[PDB]
Amino acid sequence: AFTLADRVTEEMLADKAALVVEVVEENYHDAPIVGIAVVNEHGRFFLRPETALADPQFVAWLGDETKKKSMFDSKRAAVALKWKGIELCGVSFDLLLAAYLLDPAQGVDDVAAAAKMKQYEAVRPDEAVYGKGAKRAVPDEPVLAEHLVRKAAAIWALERPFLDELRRNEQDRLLVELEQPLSSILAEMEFAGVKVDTKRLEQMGEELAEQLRTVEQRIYELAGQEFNINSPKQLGVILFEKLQLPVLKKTKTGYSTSADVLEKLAPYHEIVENILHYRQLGKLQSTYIEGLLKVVRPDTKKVHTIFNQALTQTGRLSSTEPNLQNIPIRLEEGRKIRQAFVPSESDWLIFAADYSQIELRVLAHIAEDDNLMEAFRRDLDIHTKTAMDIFQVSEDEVTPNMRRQAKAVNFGIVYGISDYGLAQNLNISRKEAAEFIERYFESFPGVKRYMENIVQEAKQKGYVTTLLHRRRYLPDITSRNFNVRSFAERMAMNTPIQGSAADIIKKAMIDLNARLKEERLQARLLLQVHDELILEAPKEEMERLCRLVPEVMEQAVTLRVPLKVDYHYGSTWYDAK
DNA sequence: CGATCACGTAC
DNA sequence: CGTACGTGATCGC
Repeated sequence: AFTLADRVTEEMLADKAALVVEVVEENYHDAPIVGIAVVNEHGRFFLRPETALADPQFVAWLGDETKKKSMFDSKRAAVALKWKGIELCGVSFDLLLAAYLLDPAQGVDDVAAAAKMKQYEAVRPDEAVYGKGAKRAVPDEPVLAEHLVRKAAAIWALERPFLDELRRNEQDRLLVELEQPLSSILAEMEFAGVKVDTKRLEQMGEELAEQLRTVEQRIYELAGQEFNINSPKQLGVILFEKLQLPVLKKTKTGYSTSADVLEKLAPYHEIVENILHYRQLGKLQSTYIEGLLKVVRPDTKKVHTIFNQALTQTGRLSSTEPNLQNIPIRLEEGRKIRQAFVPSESDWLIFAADYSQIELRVLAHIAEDDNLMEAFRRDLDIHTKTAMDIFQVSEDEVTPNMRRQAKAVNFGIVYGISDYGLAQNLNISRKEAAEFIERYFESFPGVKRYMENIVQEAKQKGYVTTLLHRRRYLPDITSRNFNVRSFAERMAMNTPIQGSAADIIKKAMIDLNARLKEERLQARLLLQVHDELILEAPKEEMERLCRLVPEVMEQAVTLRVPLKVDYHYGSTWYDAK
């Protein structure tokens, strides 16, 4: 049982508590707080938010760093409280992050899933209480209050066994000194938001909508008929039945119309290039023009992404609503989308700094490959150097195509090399791709040793680890199905690389946030895109940031090879190039 | 109205 | 061949 409290009392403000500040809306930016639960040595309390969040003593308790709180997904509460002008401090245990570190593959997304890991089931899943999708609703106060108190009581009960296992895993510091501080930095980034030049976005959509109608009309002529070009089904009928184009790849229901397939068909018919062009144009229009405009706040013209810190199997962040980690950059036409991301104050600028080849640098370090490490110590172009080695030529004799093929091998090596997936990438045979890989491993025998050893370790221990002791369990490493076992071996190879690079940029972010405060700079972190950080800052801070940000990022850890950071700034994200 | 499947964008 | 997220179509409810 529990107290359904009319008033905040002093015994609710003990210096250690499990705290529930319930935000049911999936997107928590400026969202309602539907209820509060406090469990401490003195009892269990449910508070209505309109009462508690107006009580100065409760608010002061929330903001007191010395009053320690155990929570689940504290960034959600912190951000929702930021939008009410209320500061949340003292969060010393985040059960979501603790569960994520212990085993990211559980998909732990609510208190009940984490509690099940320790045989605790006296709490319902959020989806049972709130329902799903259309039927999603906040239940009446008695049902609501019991749920929130059960969650807090679960958090209260679960802190000790989770911290105990984290210690056994040598992951206690990972939680307390990396993920939990990073959660506060992400809350600040999300709350700040990124300012969007919506008028520029709208005028892009207007010229895109002109060009879409042009290509669209040309497509119907060359097809001799109108059809929904966006349907892979109808399009496959125009292409592979009406126009008789060769079927180079079947899907499961019909024929593949992926861009890769369409590349090969363009010589046979003028329609294919137009469908390609229609597809690129339509991708920008629907996902990056219309998509972005839908999530801009009309008052501030900012987008406030949500960084999912407890989701990827490797330790990377993900970004939602909008995803700001996949804004186009490769093709110029899509890169112009970044012109719409602008500083949020006048006479400020966008500063962007990115690690140069952090994954291959991490690989050099963990493999202790003499050749690969020397290449980075010489700051060589790694793709050209790999081509020189694989194809046994001097630098002068590396052709553009050789470099392109060596680059693809370098990507495969990072992702988990296999004869078949490189062959696919390079449009070559499997025996040919196997010869490339064999020649890579002859040139980098330390990388070969590392790939063999880490697979054997994943089989022996049941998991692989990263630099800062993140882990990923790989039960499929022992499967007797070749496809399933191979994916697990590739994950054994890739996760220490991708995950270690994630560890490093997360530590950089923490170190950078500390340095910016020490230096009293107004510069603020806005975004992280896996190996780059995006800031905005007064124009008068650029020269100091040119020195400060790359140094903090490069010194975040010490590897057997240097870390190298490139950096640029400009009046928009596009210009920060 | 979910939910699957293709597809495409980033790193 | 790694890791994500969003959009559109399409099916069956």
